[PDB]
Amino acid sequence: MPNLPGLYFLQAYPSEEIWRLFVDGRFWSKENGWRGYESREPGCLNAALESLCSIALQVEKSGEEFELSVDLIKRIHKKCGKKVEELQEKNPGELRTDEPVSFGIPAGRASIKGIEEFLSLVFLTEGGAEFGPGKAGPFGPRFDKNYFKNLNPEQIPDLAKQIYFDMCKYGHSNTNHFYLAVMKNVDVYLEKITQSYNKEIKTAETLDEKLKIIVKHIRMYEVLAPFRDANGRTFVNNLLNIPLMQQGLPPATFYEPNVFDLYSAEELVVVVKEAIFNTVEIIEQSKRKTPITLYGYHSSLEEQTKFRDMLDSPSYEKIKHMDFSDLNPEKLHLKTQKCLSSLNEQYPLHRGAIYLSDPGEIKLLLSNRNESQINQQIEQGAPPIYVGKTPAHLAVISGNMAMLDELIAKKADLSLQDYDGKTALHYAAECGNMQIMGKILKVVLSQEDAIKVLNIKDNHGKTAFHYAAEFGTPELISAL
Amino acid sequence: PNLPGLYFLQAYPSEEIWRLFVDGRFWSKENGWRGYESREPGCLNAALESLCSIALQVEKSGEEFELSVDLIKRIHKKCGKKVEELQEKNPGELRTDEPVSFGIPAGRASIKGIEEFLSLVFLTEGGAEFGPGKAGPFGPRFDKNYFKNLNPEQIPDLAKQIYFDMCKYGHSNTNHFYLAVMKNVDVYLEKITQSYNKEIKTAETLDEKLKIIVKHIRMYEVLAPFRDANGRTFVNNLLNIPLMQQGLPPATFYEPNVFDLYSAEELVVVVKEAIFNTVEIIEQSKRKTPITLYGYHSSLEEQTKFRDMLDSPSYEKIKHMDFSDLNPEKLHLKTQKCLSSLNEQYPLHRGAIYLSDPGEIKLLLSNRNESQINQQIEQGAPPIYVGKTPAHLAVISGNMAMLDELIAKKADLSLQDYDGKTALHYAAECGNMQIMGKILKVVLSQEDAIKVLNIKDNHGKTAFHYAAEFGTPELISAL
Ligand SMILES: C[N+](C)(C)CCOP(=O)([O-])OP(=O)(O)OC[C@H]1O[C@@H](n2ccc(N)nc2=O)[C@H](O)[C@@H]1O
Ligand SMILES: C[N+](C)(C)CCOP(=O)([O-])OP(=O)(O)OC[C@H]1O[C@@H](n2ccc(N)nc2=O)[C@H](O)[C@@H]1O
Repeated sequence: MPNLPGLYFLQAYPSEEIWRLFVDGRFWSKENGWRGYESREPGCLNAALESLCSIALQVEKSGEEFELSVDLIKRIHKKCGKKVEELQEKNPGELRTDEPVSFGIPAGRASIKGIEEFLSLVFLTEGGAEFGPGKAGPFGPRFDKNYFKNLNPEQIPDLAKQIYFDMCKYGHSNTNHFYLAVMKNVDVYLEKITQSYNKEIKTAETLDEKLKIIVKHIRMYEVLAPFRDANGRTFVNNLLNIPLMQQGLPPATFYEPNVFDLYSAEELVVVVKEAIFNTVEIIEQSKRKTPITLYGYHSSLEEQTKFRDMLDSPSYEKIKHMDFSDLNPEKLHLKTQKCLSSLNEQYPLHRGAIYLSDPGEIKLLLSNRNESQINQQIEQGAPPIYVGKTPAHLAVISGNMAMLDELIAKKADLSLQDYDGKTALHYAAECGNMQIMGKILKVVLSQEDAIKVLNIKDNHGKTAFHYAAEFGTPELISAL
Repeated sequence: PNLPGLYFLQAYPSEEIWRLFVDGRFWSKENGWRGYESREPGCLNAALESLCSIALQVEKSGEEFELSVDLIKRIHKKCGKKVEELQEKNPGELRTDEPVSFGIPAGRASIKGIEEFLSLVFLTEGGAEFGPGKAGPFGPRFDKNYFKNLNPEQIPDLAKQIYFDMCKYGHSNTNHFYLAVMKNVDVYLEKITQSYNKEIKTAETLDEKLKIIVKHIRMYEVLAPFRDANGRTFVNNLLNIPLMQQGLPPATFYEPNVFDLYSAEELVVVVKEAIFNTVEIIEQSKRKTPITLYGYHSSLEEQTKFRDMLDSPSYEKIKHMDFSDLNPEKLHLKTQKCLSSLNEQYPLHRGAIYLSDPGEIKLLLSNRNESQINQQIEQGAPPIYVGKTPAHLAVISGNMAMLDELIAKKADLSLQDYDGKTALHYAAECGNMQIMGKILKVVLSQEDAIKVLNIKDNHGKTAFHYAAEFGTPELISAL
């Protein structure tokens, strides 16, 4: 009986696409896939892949059934810091004590049920964690209000609606709300979360119950930030993928993994399922030898060879040359297909705009859909990509020609601004897509308020053409 | 050495060798050489083999290089090898009574070009046809044939009229047709060969030799001796040999299809401008600088596809050839002096094509007036310049630094070239988001924004029709 039956998918994951497990999908189009990610912290991608593979290999080899331990978490973090200069500074492998860890949270990484769960965390009140509106200051956040100071728990539901509304008022992608983590008993809290996980997992019978326990605890580990940095990589890109692979599910390819603080466990199950679905889509697209185009990104032969030359992960090679003969791929595939089915009947057009490429399937999806349905903007709680976006915004960010063509035919309002004040045009300019932009402009110029639509300003007071004029520009002090 | 210029053929980077045959005008829109190869599979490999095999032949023979019909016939056989499109019309064999006709647009013509053309006695004598008309079931349907009862005294004014008429139809549109000679092509081919060999020994200077070279390559093109492959044979192959005999590099053309209706003097400039392209490709490659000429940036995929496609044993022989008893500095100094003529003609336009340094650009545009910055080059200049502003050219070339400077000097971005295209139309066609966004910001900061965006070219297309058409395949495909 295998320990991590899901390792099948880690091997099935194409070598030249392996970086997708660590690099947020949100970066792909704008940062040459993984290039922007590796450049901020050279070495990280090799370190993160080695961490995931070496530890997966540790648990698959042991006779004991997999149980969470702080030593394991500590090893994961040490492994994520190897060769990384940016992470050597804050000592990897060792825990935080009284060192402060603070960060800002925008509306786009939050939900009302998320904020309710967050304020309801007794270890946040007990540990003296801070949360509320303010500004970034000289020595950390300058809080106007701290919601954990004299928090009446009865008030939590209405306060969560107010905190969310306040966060939106500032801007979906703007940071007004700050979080200062616990500076006492982090070692006790890390052990208590570990204890809770190990105890609760044996309680869950269904796969969907196990997923809620898994995310519920990964969230508590993220919210408690036990290390100075590499908290995300350690818990969501590493730790999380092991119990997923223990259930025989693939690892998670995230668009925006930075939602484990202010999203609810139920909403995180969906976020994780969507991310498991991206691994399935990459693997299937690679099997059928179809160029992978997820999240509007088309890799170049130059990007692929550079990554292949940069790849150095001995434990990943061990997994790639590993035997899976006494493992049924069909049953494994059928289990994840059934697990993922929940994602099917939810925002059909939006998911269509992200995943659907066949014009016949697209034409059928958009048949008998009304004006409110085709112009629908998903509300708070759905995975971050959907929030405030129309099928048209999503079709533009995905490079979905066939969906955009169909939406134009169904007469979708291309002037609708998302929660960042951006139109389909703003995104076309940012992505650098000439065809999508030309297609929208033809529509815009065939209407009366053309000049008004072209001059629509987003949250940053920028026009689609400010973004177009800024497209491709380097991040270097260079003459040419 | 027989061909000192072979030095540059070797100095030409292997993965860029296709640039000698593929018109620069195609590069941006057709993935460099990809569109060219796909029209006649095998053709670039043949063209290269023809040029190298015959250059290697003349260098190896102790006799001084002299043009012969056998050589020309050999070039043509070589250009058709493994090429199915060229096998149909028998390579190496000369035309007799088989018709050869094509249309000529204003953009490939000049007044001095048309004057020289009508003045060609072998065109009148051989019964060649030229004038306005339409394409018909069995060839062009002529409304007028200028070679029928041509009074030579009328030629200068007729050339102005033919040109004006050609413009009236549209710069890139074909209204004027040419039906070549169908009698004594073999005599004319020999007479042109005889004339060349005799005239070349008469020219003392390099500039005199260049006029004799083009004058004859033009007559060979105008007489179309073969049914097919006349361009490759004469301008991409034949022409490069006497250039390499003078110690000059071979010619990298933007538009080589100007050897019918351009004058010999105007063709010297076209050829010099093409020789200068080879010099820029080589120098950029030497400095490990990515080559960006004519708005095209090759992808690693395009380079490796061409590297896997390349097969020319004579080219390899040239690449592994010795040039120790050849002074590269003297060779380089001779071409620099030869190309110096090109320096003070349309400074801003050339700047827009070649210049990339912002300091050089800023200096070039200093003390330049409104008429100078918005200047559209008239008929006679190499085809790329005709009717274009420095701004059109900056956009076609992907020259960000020049476009940035032109916007600062307040260049009119609404000016239409002779095809009815604005700087915006070209930005949409090239697919450049940054250039387009930059122009749109300027357009939207003016009153007639909506008018400028709705400017229709000759094809009745808007800049945005081209943007919407950008990247679209040439295949019956759903996805
Ligand atoms: C941002 N948080 C605080 C909400 C969660 C992450 O906690 P952290 O900052 O302690 O850790 P981390 O470095 O693992 O963060 C992971 C996230 O940082 C970003 N990241 C990480 C590494 C890197 N080379 N470049 C990046 O941009 C990505 O958005 C990634 O998803
Ligand atoms: C077109 N003319 C008649 C004005 C010039 C001579 O043309 P031709 O048909 O005798 O011969 P040719 O095939 O050698 O012409 C060369 C020109 O044809 C075009 N060409 C040729 C081969 C190819 N695979 N693709 C092309 O686009 C290019 O414009 C090239 O520069």
